[PDB]
Amino acid sequence: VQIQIIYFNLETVQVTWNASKYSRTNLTFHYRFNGDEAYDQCTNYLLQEGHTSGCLLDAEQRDDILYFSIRNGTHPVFTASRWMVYYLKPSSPKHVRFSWHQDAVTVTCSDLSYGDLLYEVQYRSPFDTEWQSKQENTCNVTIEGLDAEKCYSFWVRVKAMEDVYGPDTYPSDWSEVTCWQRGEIRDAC
Amino acid sequence: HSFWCHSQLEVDGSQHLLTCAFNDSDINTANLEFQICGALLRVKCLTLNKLQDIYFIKTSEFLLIGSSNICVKLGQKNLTCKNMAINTIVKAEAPSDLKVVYRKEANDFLVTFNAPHLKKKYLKKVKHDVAYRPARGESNWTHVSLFHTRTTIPQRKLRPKAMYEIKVRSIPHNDYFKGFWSEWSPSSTFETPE
Amino acid sequence: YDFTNCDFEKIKAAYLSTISKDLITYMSGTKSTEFQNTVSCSNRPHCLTEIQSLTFNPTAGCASLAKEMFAMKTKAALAIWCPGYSETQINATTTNKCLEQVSQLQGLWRRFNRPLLKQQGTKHHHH
Ligand SMILES: *[C@@H]1O[C@H](CO)[C@@H](O)[C@H](O)[C@H]1NC(C)=O
Ligand SMILES: *[C@@H]1O[C@H](CO)[C@@H](O)[C@H](O)[C@H]1NC(C)=O
Ligand SMILES: *[C@@H]1O[C@H](CO)[C@@H](O)[C@H](O)[C@H]1NC(C)=O
Repeated sequence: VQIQIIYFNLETVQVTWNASKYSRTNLTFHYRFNGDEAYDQCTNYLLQEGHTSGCLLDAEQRDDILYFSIRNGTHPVFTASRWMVYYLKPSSPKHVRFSWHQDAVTVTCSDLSYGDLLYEVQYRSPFDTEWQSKQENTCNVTIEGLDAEKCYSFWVRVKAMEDVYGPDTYPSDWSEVTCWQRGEIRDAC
Repeated sequence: HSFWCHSQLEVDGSQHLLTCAFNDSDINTANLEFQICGALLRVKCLTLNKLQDIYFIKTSEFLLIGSSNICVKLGQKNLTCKNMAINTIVKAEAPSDLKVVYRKEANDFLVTFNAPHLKKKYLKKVKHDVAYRPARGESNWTHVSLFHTRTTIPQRKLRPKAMYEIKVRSIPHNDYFKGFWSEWSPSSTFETPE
Repeated sequence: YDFTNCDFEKIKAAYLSTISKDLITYMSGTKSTEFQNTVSCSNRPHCLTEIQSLTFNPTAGCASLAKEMFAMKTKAALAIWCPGYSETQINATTTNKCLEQVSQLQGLWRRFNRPLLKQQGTKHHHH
C-alpha cells in the first residue's frame, strides 16, 4: 500500500492510497485524533476507476496526530499515525505587489494566518544561468543591487520552516511570473 | 592582563575552537594559563593550550548554552576572570575560492565565493562583505553587503582598462550566535575591458 | 516540575540554534516516515513536560538518552531558563527503541514551536 498525505493550507487533510492487490474492492478508511480513542469512518471518499482511492477530512486549522487505518473490510491493510502539519502545503502567495527604487525592489504579499513560514522570491535576467533567491519570515522581501537597465523575471512562493513543521512539507505553488525593466511591467523577457 | 577570546564552530569535526590572547602583546606570558569553567558537558573546566603568543582549545565539551568563566591564572591564583558565552564570541570563518568572471553579454562581472558556514550544523546565516578597488594606487574600497555567495559588478561602475583587487569577509547574523568579522579572504585580481 | 515559569522564547532560541540540529544528527539515516508518531502535547508548558519526560525519565529499551548531547543541552536550557528547575533535580543515577523515542521528541519540540495552532483540546470562550 502506497500512501500520500497533504494538509492543504491547514484546511483539508487528504490521504490517498493505491494497492493493485485490492483492485477488485473498496478499501475503507478509518481515523481519529489524539486521545479520541474510537475510530470513525471516512464520510468523504475520493474514487478512481469506480473504487476508493482517498479520503478528505475537514481539519479546520487543527495541529494534531491523525491516526488512521485502511481496511479490506475488517482486516487492516495499512496502519499509520502522523502529525498532520508534517504534510502541510501552504497556499500560493496572493496580492503580490512590486515597488522599485533605483537598483532595488520590494516584493510584498498577503501573509498567511499561521506562522513559521518562509516567503521566497526567485528572480533572474536572461544573463543568469539559474534562478537567484531571497526569502523572509513575512511577505516583504527587498532585493537590492539589481540593474534597472535589465529585464528580470520574478515569482513568489510560501514554504513551511523545517525546524517547526519538519522535512516532508510541500512548498506552495509559485505565483504568476512577472517581467520588469526600468521599474515598469513587461510582456516577454 | 586584559584579554580577548573568540570561538569558531565545527572546525575539524563536531569539535569547536576557542582562542584567547592578551591585548598587550608585549607581555611576559611566563607561567600564565587560561582556564574555562562552566557551560561544559562532561567536565567542570578545561585548560587552554599555549602556542607562541596565543591560547586555544579544540573540544566537543561546549554546551553552547549558558556562560563560562574564562580565567587568567598564575598557579592557583586568578589574575583576571571574565564571564562570557561561547555562543556570543563566534568569529566567522573567512570565505574562500573567490572568482570573478567578465560577462561581455551582460556588461558586468560575476563574483562568486565559497561560504564555509553553509556546510556547518549550526550558524547557517552569515552576512558577507565584498570589498574592491583598483590594484594600483590608493583608493577607498567600495563595499557590497550580501547574504548569498554571488554578486555582480556592472561594467559602468568600474574604470576601463584597469586592474582591480577584490576580497571578502563574513560575520554571524543569527539571533543566537553572535560574534566577530572573519579575517579577509585572500585577495583576487581581475582586469577590466575597453 | 511546573514548566509555566520558563523563558519560552529563550528555550525556543536554543532549540532552533543547536538542539534541533543535534536531534537530526542522532536520527541520521532513519526515514522521517519510519517511526509512527504517538506522543502529543498542547501548550508550551505541556510540551516541556512531555520533553522532560521523554528525554530524562528512564523507559524500557532506552535506558539512557540523558548522556546524549541533545539531552545535555535540553537539561542546560531548562536549568538556565526555568526557575527552580535545578532546585527540583533528582540527585542520583543506539537501540531501535531509542531512535523511536527520539523521533517522538522531535515532534514535541516542533509542536512547542506551534503553540498558536488549535487542537481537539477545546472549549475556551470568555467575557
Ligand atoms: C500510486 O502508485 C504508483 C506506483 O505504482 C506511484 O507512482 C504513485 O505515487 C502512487 N500514489 C500515491 C498516492 O502515492
Ligand atoms: C465501491 O464504492 C462505490 C461508491 O463509492 C460503488 O460505486 C461501488 O459499487 C463499490 N464497489 C464495491 C466493491 O462494492
Ligand atoms: C539536588 O541537589 C542540590 C544541591 O544539593 C539541591 O539544590 C537540589 O534542590 C537537590 N534536589 C532536591 C529535590 O532536593
